[PDB]
Amino acid sequence: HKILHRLLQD
Amino acid sequence: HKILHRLLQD
Amino acid sequence: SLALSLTADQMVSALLDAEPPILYSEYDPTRPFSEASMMGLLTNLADRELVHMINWAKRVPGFVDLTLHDQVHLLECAWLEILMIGLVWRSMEHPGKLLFAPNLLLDRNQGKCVEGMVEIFDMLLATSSRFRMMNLQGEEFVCLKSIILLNSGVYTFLKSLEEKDHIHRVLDKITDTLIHLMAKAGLTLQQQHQRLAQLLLILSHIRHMSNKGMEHLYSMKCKNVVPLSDLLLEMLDAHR
Amino acid sequence: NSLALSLTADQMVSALLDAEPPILYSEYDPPFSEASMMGLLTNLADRELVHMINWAKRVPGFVDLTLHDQVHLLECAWLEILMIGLVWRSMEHPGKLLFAPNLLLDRNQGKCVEGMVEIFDMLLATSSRFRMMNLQGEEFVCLKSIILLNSGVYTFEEKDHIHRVLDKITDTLIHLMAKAGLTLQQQHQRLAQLLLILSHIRHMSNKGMEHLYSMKCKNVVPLSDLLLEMLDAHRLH
Ligand SMILES: CC(=C(c1ccc(O)cc1)c1ccc(O)cc1)c1cccc(Nc2ccccc2)c1
Ligand SMILES: CC(=C(c1ccc(O)cc1)c1ccc(O)cc1)c1cccc(Nc2ccccc2)c1
Repeated sequence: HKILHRLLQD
Repeated sequence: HKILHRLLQD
Repeated sequence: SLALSLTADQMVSALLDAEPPILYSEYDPTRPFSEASMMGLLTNLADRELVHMINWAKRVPGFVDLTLHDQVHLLECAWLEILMIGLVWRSMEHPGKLLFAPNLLLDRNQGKCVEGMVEIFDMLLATSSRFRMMNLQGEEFVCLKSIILLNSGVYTFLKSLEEKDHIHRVLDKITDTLIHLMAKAGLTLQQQHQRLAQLLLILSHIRHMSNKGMEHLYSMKCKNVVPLSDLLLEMLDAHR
Repeated sequence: NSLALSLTADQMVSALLDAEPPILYSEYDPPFSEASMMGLLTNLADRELVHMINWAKRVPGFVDLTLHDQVHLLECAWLEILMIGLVWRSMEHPGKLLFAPNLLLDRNQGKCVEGMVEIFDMLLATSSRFRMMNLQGEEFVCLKSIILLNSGVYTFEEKDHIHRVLDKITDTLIHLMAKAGLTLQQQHQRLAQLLLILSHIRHMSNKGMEHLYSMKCKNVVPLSDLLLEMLDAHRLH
């Protein structure tokens, strides 16, 4: 849910 | 001035 | 896991190739400086740097072997340290000045425009002078930056453990790389371990600057006068 | 000109070992409240500080610095030094922090003071790390000396002297590792491992210093004039 989390996924 | 001064000098 | 199978030279090449670009600020030299704009320039710059950093981190050997939650933690802990060592590196050849961006070169007097900034500026400059004196090499710099990424948050992490273990294996790998570089530079064994120590001890000061910097950011945040980006906010909250 | 630079590794080790401060005791009365625990920890630290100065004057090379440079280093590193000492004492007590022989605290007692739990956990992690590394007394005294000389060196020839002495201590650490039978690779890897932990100790000190600021503003826990002066050295900004 966190932005960092999301960006680390992509 | 500073207690630290005295401790160092002694 | 490749990472552990990399030769020293392959580690270095991998790290060099993954280097983020040097970004520009929005600095409009026609615009009169205010504490709100200078801080705005810095935050805007840092915000865009963060996106590159995140993608740089994925290219650091071993990093993507970690669970995602570990990846998140490491970056939450190290982001400012990494921005700072980058800034200090960029500023090596500009004695008395900090090259935040090619179009944003600030000296000490200009840090005064933001209360409490001057101390931070002085600490960053001192670190830059330190690198200059040691004649820090680009190869050594990228090793140091990778070490920060893997090390800063490693002691604030059940049964998991094996995550900690792998991280330390990679860290040791990077140590092997630094020594390999120094040996090739012609340094004696005594010199090698002295320089290794000198380099890693600087990491203590970088941690210190990050901590203090975070303290000011966390405060001016509540002051609301200067807006942080959504990414920086979540990064900042992670330290509280 | 100094003196510390002429020492051999063995002489450096013996000098540091001999300079070691004593293990102090806490008050002999027992269920802590927030005021009680902070009182004990503060009184203890205050007493330890006096001995730290004695120890500092006996760290080779430290006496060669001007009074002001000595003051700067101690003001910068005093909490790091207390913490690495605390961590070292706790090594043999997994899950516990040995503040004093009569003051051994587990993680749970950290919850007494608000925000102490996080600090406790970090300290315990460091102690566990040292234990798993099998840190030796001879290595510990080198690390502690390094903190004293390193932490404030960039907040300042004198810097050269300090950096020359730090090199001397590095030489000493490597010597100890080579003596324990470590290969050259193991020596470098171990040196790095120990030095990286110094980064965490700095982090704990800063986090710790932050709370001490606020606890001072709370004005519920008395702080000795000495600690206040040591504290105020950081309390800007
Ligand atoms: C150097 C630096 C920053 C910085 C460092 C390296 C960069 O490449 C890009 C940016 C920074 C980072 C994020 C921000 O939102 C703003 C600046 C920094 C970091 C924290 C604090 C301070 N000083 C300060 C002093 C008083 C009040 C607020 C901040 C500076
Ligand atoms: C461990 C530790 C302290 C400590 C560490 C090692 C010692 O041998 C002796 C003493 C300490 C030092 C000075 C004091 O006046 C009180 C305690 C410490 C330092 C700073 C902060 C904290 N935690 C904390 C959390 C919330 C509010 C106030 C403090 C602990």
